[PDB]
Amino acid sequence: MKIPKRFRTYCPFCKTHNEVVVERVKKGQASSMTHIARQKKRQEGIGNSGKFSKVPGGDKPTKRIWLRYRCTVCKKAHQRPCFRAKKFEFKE
Amino acid sequence: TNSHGEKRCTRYKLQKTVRERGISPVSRAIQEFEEGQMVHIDIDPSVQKGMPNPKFQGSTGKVIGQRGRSYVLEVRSGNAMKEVFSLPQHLKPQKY
Amino acid sequence: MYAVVRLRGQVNVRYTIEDTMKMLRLHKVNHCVFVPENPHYKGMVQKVKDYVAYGKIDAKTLAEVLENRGRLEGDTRLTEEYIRENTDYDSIQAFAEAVIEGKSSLKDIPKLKPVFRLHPPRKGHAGIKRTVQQGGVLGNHDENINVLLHKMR
Amino acid sequence: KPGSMYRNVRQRSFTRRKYMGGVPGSQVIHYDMGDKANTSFPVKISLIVEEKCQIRHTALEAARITANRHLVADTGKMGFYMKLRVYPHEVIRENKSGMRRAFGKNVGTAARVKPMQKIFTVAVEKQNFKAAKEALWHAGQKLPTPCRIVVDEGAELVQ
Amino acid sequence: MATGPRYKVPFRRRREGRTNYHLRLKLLLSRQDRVVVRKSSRNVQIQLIAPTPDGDITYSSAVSNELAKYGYTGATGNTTAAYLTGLLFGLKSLQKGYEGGILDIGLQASSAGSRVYAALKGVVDSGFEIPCSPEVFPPDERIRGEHIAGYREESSDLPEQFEATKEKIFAEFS
RNA sequence: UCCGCUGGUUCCUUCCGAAACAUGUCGCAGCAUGACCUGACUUGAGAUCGUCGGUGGAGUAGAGCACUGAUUGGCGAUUCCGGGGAUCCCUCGCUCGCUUGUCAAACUCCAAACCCCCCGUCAUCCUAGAAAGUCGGAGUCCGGACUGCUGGGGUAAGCUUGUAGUCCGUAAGGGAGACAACCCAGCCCGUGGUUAAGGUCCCCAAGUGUCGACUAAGUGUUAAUACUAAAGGGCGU
RNA sequence: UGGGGCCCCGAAAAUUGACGGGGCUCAAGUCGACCACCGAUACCACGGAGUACCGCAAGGUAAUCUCGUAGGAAGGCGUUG
RNA sequence: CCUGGGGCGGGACGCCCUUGAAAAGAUAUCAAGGGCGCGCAAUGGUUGACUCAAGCGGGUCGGAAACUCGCUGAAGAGUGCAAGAGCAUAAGUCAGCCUGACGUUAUUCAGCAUAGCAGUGGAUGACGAGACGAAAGUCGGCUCUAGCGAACUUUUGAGCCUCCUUGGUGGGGGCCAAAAAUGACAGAAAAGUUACCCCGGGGAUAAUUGAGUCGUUGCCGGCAAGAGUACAUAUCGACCCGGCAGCUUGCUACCUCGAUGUCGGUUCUUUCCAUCCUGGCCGUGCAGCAGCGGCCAAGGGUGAGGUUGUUCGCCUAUUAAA
RNA sequence: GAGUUUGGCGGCCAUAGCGGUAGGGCAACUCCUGUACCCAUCCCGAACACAGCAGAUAAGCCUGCCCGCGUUCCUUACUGUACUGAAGUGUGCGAGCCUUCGGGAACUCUGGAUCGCUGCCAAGCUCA
Ligand SMILES: [K+]
Ligand SMILES: [K+]
Ligand SMILES: [Mg+2]
Ligand SMILES: [Mg+2]
Ligand SMILES: [Mg+2]
Ligand SMILES: [Mg+2]
Ligand SMILES: [Mg+2]
Ligand SMILES: [Mg+2]
Ligand SMILES: [Mg+2]
Ligand SMILES: [Mg+2]
Ligand SMILES: [Mg+2]
Ligand SMILES: [Mg+2]
Ligand SMILES: [Zn+2]
Repeated sequence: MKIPKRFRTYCPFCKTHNEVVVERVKKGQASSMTHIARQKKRQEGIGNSGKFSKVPGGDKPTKRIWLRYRCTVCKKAHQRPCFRAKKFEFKE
Repeated sequence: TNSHGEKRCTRYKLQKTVRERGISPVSRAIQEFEEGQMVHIDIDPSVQKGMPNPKFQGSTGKVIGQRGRSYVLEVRSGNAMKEVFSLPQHLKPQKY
Repeated sequence: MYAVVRLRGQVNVRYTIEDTMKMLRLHKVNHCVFVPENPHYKGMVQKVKDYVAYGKIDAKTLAEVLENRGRLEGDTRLTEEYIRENTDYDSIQAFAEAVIEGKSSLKDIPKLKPVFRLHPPRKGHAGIKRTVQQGGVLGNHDENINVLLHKMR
Repeated sequence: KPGSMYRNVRQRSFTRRKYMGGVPGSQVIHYDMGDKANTSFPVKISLIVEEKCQIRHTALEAARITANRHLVADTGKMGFYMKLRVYPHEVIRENKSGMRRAFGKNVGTAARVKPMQKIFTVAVEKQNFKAAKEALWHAGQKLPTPCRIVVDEGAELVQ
Repeated sequence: MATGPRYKVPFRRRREGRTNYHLRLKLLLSRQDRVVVRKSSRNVQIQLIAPTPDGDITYSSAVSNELAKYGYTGATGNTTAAYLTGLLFGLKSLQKGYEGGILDIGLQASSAGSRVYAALKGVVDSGFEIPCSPEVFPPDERIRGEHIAGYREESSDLPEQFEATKEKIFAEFS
């Protein structure tokens, strides 16, 4: 499915309808200084690690298209609950 | 297997007679009920908005308020008192 | 005036028919009540037609039932002296005739019980597995309720 | 497979063939016998069943064959008119494991008939009334119900 | 064309082709009196109609025939007559006490500068509150009757007599 | 040790008295929450197990073919789409109608009886406390049966799985030979009386009862019944 | 010829056995009706016990109180100190 | 885990529609028909303008296959995809303008009747901004009901709060929302084998006997289609229809799992009759001999051997019959 | 002030629909006449829109009638039939069915009716 790259919608911050650009959200790398990373390193020893020796699960048949809507005026983005599509493109 | 949707077993409940299919009489959509009035719930299948559950079809509710276009009814369901919201298209005054 | 006498007991009866019996004050067999002829009581009696015998009662039968089985609070037996003290009628026959004519009420006897607990029928009844129209005792006896009421005195 | 299996009516109808799969075709070929373009037959006798039963298409075909043979032999090829009034609409099924998933497969069709319902009607001349009566008696021997013959038209023409 | 028991015949007003029940439903949900403006080929007519379970009730009514007593001799079936009838309807409704409504043109096409919108402008200019957008109104000159310049010299008197009828109609409700 | 699995768990009377069901659960021999039982308190005026009438919901039974599909011939036409041995020289299956014959869980032009909500009414209960609320204690989530629903499935089953009522479970006593649940009957103790169901030839209390017929087979002498043989035939009567 | 009642044929099982048994034939069977009687702890009457609620008490009311498994609630008996 | 034992098969293990379901509601099964784990910046919103399917007639190798005209046509079309429901001056088709397929938030329904239970989903509102439109209105996607997921964790968005005496930096912790999945779908990170097996229980649940049933099995009957050089019925007995027995195999799960000792044979006793012989009969397509068919009859008899554990069956030679 | 004709908006939504037949317009409506204009055609002033002197009741509309199909209501027969609530020591080998009291069709048939009824307003008119 296609969505326009730019369309006019509501900005929650400026509280008006402005043009907004849609940007796909990329998942970031997990920090090594978060409390869960420190806990994993602390629970690392001899033997089973508990939840830190779990193997990651499966995947749903289609993931949601993680989109972020940045207002062109205030340059602030907001993200809304998103649809679930096999193939996603931007309408240009 | 068998589902648990709202429209469960609604083939004839939410069906219209042959010569009442189409646009319903519009007078039923602009009727006003007073507080405490007894109204029947006779769902109009063509009006797909503001329709109470088909479980309350055939029940008489008491008007207890208004929530915009819709009316708030106190409708008895078994031994409980349920608050049912209905557009006047699905409602009908009781006649004494 | 209906005469309603219960002839079948309470085991294996639907709760709706049994509750109708209780609203007629017929909790036990051989118990009799007298109710007016309005459609409410008519439908109630039609509801319990398979457990009672009913019909129109005459003044003589009402007089005998009042004298032999009328009771007051504390289980006292109705008498003529109490009737003359608490009613404008001299005797019980005149009171029963007034009640049948509708110009008096059994509630016009102070402390009188609305239930008449009758004796079992002498020489038996026609049977509680058939209706009156089938040769049994159940159901509508019409004016012939007085025969059964006479044999239950 | 005896007719006593699918004989009693204990169930609802099973006739909507778009919700089922694979019904064997009926054995009964014709439903009108004799002279089909004649209506001025004065005597008209019919065979009525007297119990509520299901008649399989093979039983209907057997009864039709025997009655038609008797009529053609006695009254001639066009001395009678014979009508099989009922069509086998019910689908018979059988469970062919045990009682698990026991909903059966379709094995045939049957006609669900009511008491006093006409099965066969025969129209003949006055002189062939007893022959038609005899033929319908033989037809009823092939059916899973007790039957009786009744005269519908021309009762005064026989006695 | 009732073919049989399963045939559905429309409502009588729909069979006659005189009402749109979808539009009527949309207009009744206002719970406001409808300003019903209808026009025939020879004159224009305005009504104030409120709904009842027994049928519509009319509160006020102005027709083009009423203008002729105020000093109008032009055609009753053009823009000047429609505007004047709208003005009279609005003034009369204000006299009665009713002062609000919504425009009900029914099946009539919505065209800028139409007679319906001239009647609407006449209603607006009398103080009778009714929602609208000014871009659908006719130009003031053609409400005065500048189309008289088309073929007819006798029609050339329409502006001054339109002004005279307007002032008299104001005076009647002044 | 632990176990959701097995066995046991000790005095009396009195008041009340279930559930063998739903949802979730590595849940299915368990548990939680709720329904249902029990105790107490608060509150303070109604409630509805039943009737009758009325305003409403009906889409089941039955019925019917008007829709969706099936289904049987006859008759009339599609100079149309096509089966048979150069002017497609002429033969004709389906298709569409008017009559005939049949149907439907998942068809409906129709359409009950039950039933459900609400209003009034009578009736019953209720200030010796309605409806409502709060809190304490649970058991229970192996059920079974009869009578209906042609309940569904099944060749059927004292089969399996539903539903309404009522029972056994937990129900004595009376009666059916005996009989968990079939009939009378719900039962504090004692005495007297009269009945119920059922019975009255003896066993065995009460009829070798009455009237009118039938049966010749010891047929039968068997309400319900898991405890009772059919189609077919008989110038038996 | 048709419609009916009862009976007969159709009708074969394993220890000796089942209308409950004896037996029964214008019946002691079946059908249609009827009469009288017997027969419960039901119902009625009397007397008694308990219970619920009310009542300062005395006592009053109970046709609408008296079966009961799981189980809740109340009051008592007993053992040793 | 469910399961007409278990296992194999399957998923009735999450969601949605029709029937079952008995005209309120509820209602089970490895009940029946099934479907869904999506697709779509248009296949969405609004306004305007139109009306669909299919027939009939007219129109040039534009064929009874195109496109166009007229008539009929409440829908026999279309509306993305199951089923059911809804819709015609439209909820359909085309076109103009658009992005409401909007941020925040409250209730009540229904999943989960009555009657507690979650993530959710769906109706009605509020706040704030808009699109279309004269306005009324409509729009919280695609007519309504499927297309989905807790806690913890990470990452992302906006602005804030906070980190142990105080201020600052780097790095952490938190609040609200979005994304990533647990389909055994109210969420364990999870392969077998045991006949070497053990323990606790269960007739709550199977192998076996018993009970029920009788599809199947064995044995019959009704009607007689016909065959029988003719002749249904000496003999055979089609199609369909109705049974009996419980001696085959199934079905079922009522009894028994704190054990009712398996198959076959042997020994000994007994019963049934649907009779193989022996006795008595009837028919014959019965000359006699001997058959074939049937009826009565259960007193007596019904044996010996080869193979095979066999039951059963085959074979051998006797025999009144074996 | 009562009624009528016409017009507008409606209610119930076929008793109103489909079809046939005969009458009317003085006002009103309408068909109808044009396209300077506002507004319009995926082309077309056909529509919509505007401006309208004539012609016309042939249409729409109105009034009368017709039972022809459709619908709705009544009537007679079917029939108190089908079905069904309650109860039953009534009954069947069985699938089942019956009796009593209470409810009660559908279809078809005989004969009729039904070719809308109706609310608000306005305007022409017909008055004592
Ligand atoms: K049809
Ligand atoms: K099994
Ligand atoms: Mg437990
Ligand atoms: Mg039916
Ligand atoms: Mg019982
Ligand atoms: Mg127990
Ligand atoms: Mg009990
Ligand atoms: Mg007992
Ligand atoms: Mg106890
Ligand atoms: Mg398992
Ligand atoms: Mg080894
Ligand atoms: Mg062990
Ligand atoms: Zn912004």
